[PDB]
Amino acid sequence: DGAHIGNYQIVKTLGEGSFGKVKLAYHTTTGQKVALKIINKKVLAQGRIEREISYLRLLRHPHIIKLYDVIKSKDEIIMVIEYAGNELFDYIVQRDKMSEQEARRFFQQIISAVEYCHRHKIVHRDLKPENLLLDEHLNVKIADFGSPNYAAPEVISGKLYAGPEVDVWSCGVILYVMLCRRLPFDDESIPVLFKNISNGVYTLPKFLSPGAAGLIKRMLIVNPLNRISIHEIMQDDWFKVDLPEYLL
Repeated sequence: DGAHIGNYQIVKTLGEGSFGKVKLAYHTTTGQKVALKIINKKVLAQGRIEREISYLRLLRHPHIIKLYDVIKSKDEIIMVIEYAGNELFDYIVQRDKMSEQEARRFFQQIISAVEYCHRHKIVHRDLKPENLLLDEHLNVKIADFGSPNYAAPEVISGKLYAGPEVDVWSCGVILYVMLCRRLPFDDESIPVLFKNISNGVYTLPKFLSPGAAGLIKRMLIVNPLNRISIHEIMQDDWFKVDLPEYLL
C-alpha cells in the first residue's frame, strides 16, 4: 500500500471500488506512467479477468494498451497497464470539428489496431471513445476488451451473432463522429434510437468528402454480409492517403 513496488513508484490512487482500487505509478528507471489495477477474493462474485490478461498479453501493437506485468498472489491480482491520461472522447468534445486529415490520422490508427485483434481471432465488441484512449503524442490506444450509440445492430439485439463485422460498424460511427461532431443515430428516445440503429437510418452530411462519405456509407450497413471488411477498408483510396508505413 506502499509507495513502491519492484520498479514502480506509487503516486496516488486515481479511483476506487469493490475490488477496484486503481493506483497510478511509474517505472523507476524508464519513467513510463502506469496504472495498477488491483483485484482479489471479492472477484469470487473471474473469467473476464483472465480474458483481459491473456488478451492484453497476446496483443503487442502501437495502438493497443500495453500490459507490462501481471503480479499474482493468493489474494491479489495486480495488473501493470500502460497509462494514457485522456480519452479520444475528450479530444473530440473540447475542440470543435476536426479536419478530414486529422480523423484519417486517428482512424488509420484505430482500424490498424482492430485489424490486428481480428487477425488474432479477438473481436472488441465495445469500441467507442472512452475505450479509445490518447497518450500525450496524441496516439490512440484501445483500452478495454455509457453509450448504445456505436453498437452494431447485431449487438443491440441478442439473437444474431457478433462477428468482426461488428467492430467495423463501431469504427464507422467513430469516423462519422470525428467528422461530423454529431452521432449518426443519437436520439433522446431510447426506442427511436434502437429502431434507427437496426434500420441504419442516418444522415450523411453533404459537407463530407466523397471519399469519407463513401467509406462511412459502407461501414453502416445493417446486413453484416454487405458491410465492408477490415481488409477492404485498408484498400480504400481515401483511407490509404498518408497512411504511415508502420501501420502496415
